[PDB]
Amino acid sequence: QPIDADVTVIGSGPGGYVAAIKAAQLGFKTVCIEKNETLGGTCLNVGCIPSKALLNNSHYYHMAHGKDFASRGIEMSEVRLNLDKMMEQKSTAVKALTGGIAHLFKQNKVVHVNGYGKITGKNQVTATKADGGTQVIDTKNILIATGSEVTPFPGITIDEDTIVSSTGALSLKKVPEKMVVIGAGVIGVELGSVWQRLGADVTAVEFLGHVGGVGIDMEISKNFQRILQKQGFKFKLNTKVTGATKKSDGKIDVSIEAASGGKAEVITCDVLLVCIGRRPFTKNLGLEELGIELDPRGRIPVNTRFQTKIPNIYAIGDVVAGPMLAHKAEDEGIICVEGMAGGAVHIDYNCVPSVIYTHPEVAWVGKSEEQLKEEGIEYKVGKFPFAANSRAKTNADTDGMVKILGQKSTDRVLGAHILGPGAGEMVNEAALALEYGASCEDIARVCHAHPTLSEAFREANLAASFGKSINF
Amino acid sequence: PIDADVTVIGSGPGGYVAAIKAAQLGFKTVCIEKNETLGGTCLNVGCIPSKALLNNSHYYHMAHGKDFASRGIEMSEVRLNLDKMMEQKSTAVKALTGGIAHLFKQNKVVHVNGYGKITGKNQVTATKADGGTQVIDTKNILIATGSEVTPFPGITIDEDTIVSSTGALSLKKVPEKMVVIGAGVIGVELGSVWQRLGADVTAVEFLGHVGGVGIDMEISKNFQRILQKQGFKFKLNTKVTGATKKSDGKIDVSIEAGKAEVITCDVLLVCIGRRPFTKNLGLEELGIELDPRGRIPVNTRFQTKIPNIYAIGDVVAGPMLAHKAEDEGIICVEGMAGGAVHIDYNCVPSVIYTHPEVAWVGKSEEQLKEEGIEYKVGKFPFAANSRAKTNADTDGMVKILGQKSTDRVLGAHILGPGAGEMVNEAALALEYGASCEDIARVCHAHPTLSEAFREANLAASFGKSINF
Amino acid sequence: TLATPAVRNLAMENNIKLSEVVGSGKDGRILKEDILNYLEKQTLEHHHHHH
Ligand SMILES: Cc1cc2nc3c(=O)[nH]c(=O)nc-3n(C[C@H](O)[C@H](O)[C@H](O)COP(=O)(O)OP(=O)(O)OC[C@H]3O[C@@H](n4cnc5c(N)ncnc54)[C@H](O)[C@@H]3O)c2cc1C
Ligand SMILES: Cc1cc2nc3c(=O)[nH]c(=O)nc-3n(C[C@H](O)[C@H](O)[C@H](O)COP(=O)(O)OP(=O)(O)OC[C@H]3O[C@@H](n4cnc5c(N)ncnc54)[C@H](O)[C@@H]3O)c2cc1C
Repeated sequence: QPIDADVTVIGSGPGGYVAAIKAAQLGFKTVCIEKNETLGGTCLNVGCIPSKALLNNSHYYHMAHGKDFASRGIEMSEVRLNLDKMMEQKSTAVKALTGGIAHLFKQNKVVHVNGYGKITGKNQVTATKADGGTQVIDTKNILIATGSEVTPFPGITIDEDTIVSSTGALSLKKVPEKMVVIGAGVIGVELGSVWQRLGADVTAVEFLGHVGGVGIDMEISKNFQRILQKQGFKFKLNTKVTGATKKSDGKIDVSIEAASGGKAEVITCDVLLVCIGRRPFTKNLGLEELGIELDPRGRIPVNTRFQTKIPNIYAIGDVVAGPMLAHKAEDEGIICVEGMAGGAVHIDYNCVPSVIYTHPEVAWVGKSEEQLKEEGIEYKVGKFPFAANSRAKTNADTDGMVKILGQKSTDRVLGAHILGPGAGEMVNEAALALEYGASCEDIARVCHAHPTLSEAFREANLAASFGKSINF
Repeated sequence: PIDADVTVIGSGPGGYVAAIKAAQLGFKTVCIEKNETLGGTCLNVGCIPSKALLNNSHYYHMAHGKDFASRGIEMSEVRLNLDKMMEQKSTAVKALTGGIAHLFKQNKVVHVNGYGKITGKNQVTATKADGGTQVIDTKNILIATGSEVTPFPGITIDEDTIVSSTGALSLKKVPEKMVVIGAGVIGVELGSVWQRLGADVTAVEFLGHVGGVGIDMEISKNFQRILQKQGFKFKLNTKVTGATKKSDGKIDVSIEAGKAEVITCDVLLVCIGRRPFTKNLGLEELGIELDPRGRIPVNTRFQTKIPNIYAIGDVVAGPMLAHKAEDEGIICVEGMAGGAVHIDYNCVPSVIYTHPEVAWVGKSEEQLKEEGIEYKVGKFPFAANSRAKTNADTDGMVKILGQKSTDRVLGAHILGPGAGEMVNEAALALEYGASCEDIARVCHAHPTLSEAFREANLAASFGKSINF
Repeated sequence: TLATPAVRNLAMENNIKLSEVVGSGKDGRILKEDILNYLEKQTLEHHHHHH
């Protein structure tokens, strides 16, 4: 039953499924191969979607259970959590979106092959189903989008029961009394905050000195961390984890110590979440036999068109270099496939935004103060606090600020950093400004609707440009 | 016995911002306010208290209804304490008005509390509430006297049962039945609020669509449909003959296309519109002619017939919005200082803060037809947006209108979640004369609502979205 | 010919014709840095070889 094809996409994560849909829309005969029961990859099944759902639901639970609603005159007798139901709402979103991808595949005439894909030749891919049922695909182009997997922590073994990765953390059957998070990056903070809201006593342990992962702005990170602690989220930074052992009561002894040395102690938890990162997944894909070697971090090396060492074999997304983010993978899948149609292929990772969907939210795009200092770029700074923003105040949601970084003399926006309400959505306005090479003054002169959170974005740019804003 | 370089009359979004900017640019600045608190219509009886109640009532609706239950947030009883809700509204308003005072201080703006009249081309006189006047000699005058509630011919507002905005914003109890006159932006917002709190709500509207002027009809239509499923009822293409206060306390309302009919309500809101407020200002006494509606005519620098006396905000032609007023104030004073002055109202966004929200900037479809422009249409539904879908909040769509020839973006229209914030990205794109294709190629964070906007532009440009 | 209000003001403020400045931004947009580059090449010019 062999199949001929112009483009064969291995993996249906954000990178694969978007590249597949697009390849079909451009006229390519397109096959997409996926090993798991559903399409959509890490983002839709065990990543972005379920975490964002739990972040939403747990936030509302916090508002209800707390003082927020009562200050608003919404008096509720006795607020209780129904964790199963909450998890149901999360699964529903995942089901609908994963199913939606099958639908889009069908609508665009993308051929969906269910099985483990292995590149069995420069112009051939073979999918092996569970039952050993094989399926061969002869193709002009191969697009590798095989994604990423949990990076294991040496010594500690994940069982998705009481020692969990992000995957187990998203499906706990009950709120842990006490929970430790190994790693205070974007994902650890989000999942940590979720359970903390639901009643968990939570501590994140991080080897570096700041929360939020690489590229986050020091001042933004520090203010963020501070606010999280006020909420009850606990952090031990510049701290190393040496191991963990399962006690006889079921609880878990985690042993730590300063990253520099000593101060050895022991913290105990009911659930241990290992969240130190993710790494490229290329297992049994057949790169070895092809002579395509990896870089020292497991990533498939590619040129500016996303071509590997072998000109008709392409790679995109988490499995290659750059920010391991879903919108990054999608963009790459699009421009790569455009390239196969003779298009131009250009992406700049400095224009890729990041978001943390906690509350407050954190979002940024472009360059941080630290990245500017170490490149020897001369810059000015404008800041506006959400405390003086009308829609934020009116909602009594006033934590945080917008910080704009401009080139000292060209007024060129270099980076925009948001901590506070609506940051995730707001950073997209900043992204657009970067694409056009906006100057701080430019954004300051654009009429913004009032009252909106976005005015804080406007004001911050006004302060960077003119030295002064209006409402602060 | 006091004088200045610039005297702004009125502390509205228009005047206060113009005041602060005037000061910052090196001008000895004075600002005059008849009312007890600063802020104008927006802060005291406008944007701020309505947004406050829209927030609190939206939350109430989620707690009281099916929403929180579906998320595994369970409650014994949900009771409204309307005094506390009103209190929260007030705290927001006190805080914001106080902030403006602190801002005048910080910028060395001189605040004068009194009803001001223009007595001489270079003199303004402010008569306090106790007679004791105060006079200002000034090189420049800026009129930002804003606007007032436009009365309904033969209906008598007593802010009791027949309330205007102000009244509707401070009701003491939830009305069992409420009738709104005018299904415009404000009218729908205040109706929704009380509709959420319990009220049986009905809006009656002369025109044949909810949303006021300039809203895209497809959007207006889906919006109305959606409000109706919430329980908000409409009588469109309907005239209000007049209102009759009855004896048992209720109020009969006379309505008709011409097919007469009468509806009874416990509270009646008169939200037919607003108009420039210019009473006892000294314009007739100075030779300044108005237009039929009552606005102060100005040129592209906002100056009246008298080249050192300017006007801005609601008291002028253009959309009666706070940010329109604020912008005008700024570019006006910049112009006093020898700077350039231009504002295209086609680039002023509009927002309705119901749920779902509605927001738009640029041209509706009708506008593009009525101007004979060749254009394309890209849409994208929030049902296929990951963020919307994950929050189970899927009503509405994004509509982009692009130019058939140049693929340039001409209008953006948003119905659904985050529309208010989202339109500001649309605004920024118009400023740069972005093509739909350019927007589609801007990396947007996933998962965000803003991706519907990205996709709608993709569809307008290429013919197809990815996710729909 | 593309240039924002702020860029147009800078040019006009320094008496620069927009036609004699090639942009470096998107689709040849003229950025502030272009006005500033021009203003700077205009001073160094008095020291370039000629006759
Ligand atoms: C908890 C969590 C939260 C996250 N939140 C966000 C967020 O909010 N925003 C954001 O931008 N990113 C988020 N991410 C990161 C995001 O999920 C990844 O960047 C994204 O999934 C990358 O997509 P991809 O297509 O490159 O690879 P993947 O999504 O990992 O897809 C790879 C797919 O390929 C399949 N596959 C691999 N090998 C084979 C093979 N040999 N044969 C057949 N199929 C194969 C896999 O089964 C998988 O389906 C989150 C991640 C996690 C874990
Ligand atoms: C219920 C409601 C909700 C609204 N919501 C929004 C919204 O969400 N978004 C939006 O953009 N707009 C909204 N608006 C409209 C907005 O309030 C106005 O467009 C805005 O107030 C215009 O400000 P302004 O400075 O031009 O005039 P105003 O805000 O009305 O201020 C004028 C001030 O000048 C003072 N004044 C007038 N004459 C004199 C005088 N002779 N001497 C001394 N002082 C004088 C008045 O007392 C007044 O305080 C809303 C309006 C209402 C009624």
